Amino acid sequence: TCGLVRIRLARFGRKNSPVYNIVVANSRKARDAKPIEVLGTYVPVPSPVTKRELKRGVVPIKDVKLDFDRTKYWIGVGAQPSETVTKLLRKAGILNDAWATSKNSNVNRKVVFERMETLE
Amino acid sequence: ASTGEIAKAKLDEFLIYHKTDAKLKPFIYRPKNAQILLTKDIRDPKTREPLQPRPPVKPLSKQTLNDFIYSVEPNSTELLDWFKEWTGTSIRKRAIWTYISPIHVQKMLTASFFKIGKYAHMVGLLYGIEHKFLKAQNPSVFDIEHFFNTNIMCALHRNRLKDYKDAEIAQRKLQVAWKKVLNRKNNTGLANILVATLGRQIGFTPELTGLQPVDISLPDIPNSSSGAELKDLLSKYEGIYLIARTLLDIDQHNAQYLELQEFIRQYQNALSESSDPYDTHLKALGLLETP
Amino acid sequence: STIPKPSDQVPDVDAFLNKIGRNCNELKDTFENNWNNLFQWDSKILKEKGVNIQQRKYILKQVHNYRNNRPIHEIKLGKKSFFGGERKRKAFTAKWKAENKQ
Amino acid sequence: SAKAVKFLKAQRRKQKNEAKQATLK
RNA sequence: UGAUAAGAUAAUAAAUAUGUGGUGUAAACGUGAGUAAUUUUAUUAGGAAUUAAUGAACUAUAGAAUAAGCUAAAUACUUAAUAUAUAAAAAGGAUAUAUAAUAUAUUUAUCUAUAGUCAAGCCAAUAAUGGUU
RNA sequence: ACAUAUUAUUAUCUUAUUAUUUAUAUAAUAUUUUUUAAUAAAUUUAUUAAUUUAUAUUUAUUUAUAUCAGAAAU
Ligand SMILES: [K+]
Ligand SMILES: [K+]
Ligand SMILES: [K+]
Ligand SMILES: [Mg+2]
Ligand SMILES: [Mg+2]
Ligand SMILES: [Mg+2]
Ligand SMILES: [Mg+2]
Ligand SMILES: [Mg+2]
Ligand SMILES: [Mg+2]
Ligand SMILES: [Mg+2]
Ligand SMILES: [Mg+2]
Ligand SMILES: [Mg+2]
Ligand SMILES: [Mg+2]
Ligand SMILES: [Mg+2]
Repeated sequence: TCGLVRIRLARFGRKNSPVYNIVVANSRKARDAKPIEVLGTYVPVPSPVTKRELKRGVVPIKDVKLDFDRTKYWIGVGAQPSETVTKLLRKAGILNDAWATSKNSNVNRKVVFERMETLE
Repeated sequence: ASTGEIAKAKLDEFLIYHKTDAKLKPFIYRPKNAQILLTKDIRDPKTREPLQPRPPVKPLSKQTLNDFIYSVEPNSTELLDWFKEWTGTSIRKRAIWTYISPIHVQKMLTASFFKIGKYAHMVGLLYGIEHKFLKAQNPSVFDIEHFFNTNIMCALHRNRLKDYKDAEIAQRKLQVAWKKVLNRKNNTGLANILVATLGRQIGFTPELTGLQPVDISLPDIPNSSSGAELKDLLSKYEGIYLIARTLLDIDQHNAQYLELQEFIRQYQNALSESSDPYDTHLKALGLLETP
Repeated sequence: STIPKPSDQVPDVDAFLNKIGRNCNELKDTFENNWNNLFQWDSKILKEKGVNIQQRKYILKQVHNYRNNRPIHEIKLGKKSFFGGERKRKAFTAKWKAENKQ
Repeated sequence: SAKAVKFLKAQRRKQKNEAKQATLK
């Protein structure tokens, strides 16, 4: 990632139980220093599904909280997301396939579920 | 001591001057700065003693390289080593890349074949380095009166001395030679005669594009007998004397042309008192063949 | 994933272990020139077979490259300058210019 | 000295003001 | 190519970071010596001088990228040319294709301008330990 | 009393370095400038080394001021 303003994960939580803040930060500041803004949170550990749920067809869910509007503003002013944040934003539908790379380009992989925007 | 040794020192001083760094040139060659040089104590490359003042260098005479060329031993790499060092200079040093004249290449090719006996490796250094001459804004050196004619002349002697008779190798080599000419200005017209003689000798019909027919225009040295003016004039026209004598001796068809014999009469009688250039060369080719 | 097919440059596992380099030719006996073993064994199996941390990760990276038609040529690990690392270069150079050129 | 000439210039200025205070008072 | 093999040229595949270059180390990390405040901290819906032809490095848009010298050579450095009172610049490389070194195309860099983003300088008001032996 | 250590100060002494400011050079380099040899090419021109000329940029020495520090005094 390049630039002075980057969107990246700052690590919180405890040893062996990482949680992350999605933050807009100056490139030169420490990973866990108070950033410019905290856009959201990322919990990397998927929620465990029960034996019955698994056969029932439930897929484990990773939970991300994100300010969609504020994130778009920072992309608009040229903030540069990290690779992991890029994957999150492409899955959220904020970023598109123009931000994909040659190593992760899923040009030929079947879609089992299409991105669905709902209200809850 | 010898003319060759003295010439080489002059030629090596000229190169060292022009290869010296521009910032350091005023302090190593202007004698008024000898004490400024000492104080600075610049260390000679190769971790040698600090550099010492040198005598100022003045423009070198083109005759200096002609003396060195004809001093090289009968079987030596000295001419081939000097040329490789001289033409390895940067193309930004104009003095080095403009000293070489069409006469020098003719005298480097005629000496190599008849005296030094390393013609093949002298025609490869010239063919290999022709591109650098073009980048160094000195293409004239590769002309038809000094480069092409001399080459075809040495071919008309090697093809005989060695008996080469292939009609494919000859044509391919002749085509390359013409392709290596950058200043195509046929004046004497001897080139067409030389090319035709090669074809008869090796049984092929020459055909080169741009070698338009030119009538003979041999320069006639006057009957007036001067000193250094006629010694230079003869040496000036020495190359075309080696080409006229060669043309007649190799093939008797060239005897038809009477212009060739007039020049022989004029050039030979001009200083018949001295030795013969053509004969002197022929002897050495035999003295080199025997080895 | 799936088993790629042997090529002409990389006919067998031994050729694969020689092209990647990094002293990976010393594992030719672990794989036994079995093409499928190279493309089925994951890190857990390689760790049980005595492959050290650095080599097994390197092999798995080159196995993924081969599976995706990407070059597997050896890329060398970085090395410090001849005159030493930046933090010790001034001292080293000073002691190397007083013992070589004086 | 330059520092001894600056000191005296300032000393005279301070003494003129101390006198000025007495003339004003 | 070189009439005998020393070299040159091009293509291909490797090597070199003990040669010249570029970028990176004003950060982060550690510590609490100094520092009682013309300087440091904290606070305010504070302020002007009414803060640079500063972009540091990304975003959007537009344009440009010229000639010599110096070094072995260059995206090194130097001097010039032309570009918002006007001032002030630059750089090529890789890969293809067509030509006879040049041109396009792709890709990655260089410079300038405008705005944004990030980020700077300065000032005020209020508060910040003990001793007047 | 005092012998010590530490720090600060200066109308004092010495002072690295640097900044600024003086004067000087038959100082160096580039260009200009006046001539002069040597050399080279061509049949005047170029180059190099000198001299004259101003200009810019440096260098050496030098004048003055400030300055790390040390000395002395307090
Ligand atoms: K610590
Ligand atoms: K402290
Ligand atoms: K380009
Ligand atoms: Mg990058
Ligand atoms: Mg290097
Ligand atoms: Mg710091
Ligand atoms: Mg250019
Ligand atoms: Mg250039
Ligand atoms: Mg540059
Ligand atoms: Mg400039
Ligand atoms: Mg301008
Ligand atoms: Mg008391
Ligand atoms: Mg002083
Ligand atoms: Mg002091």
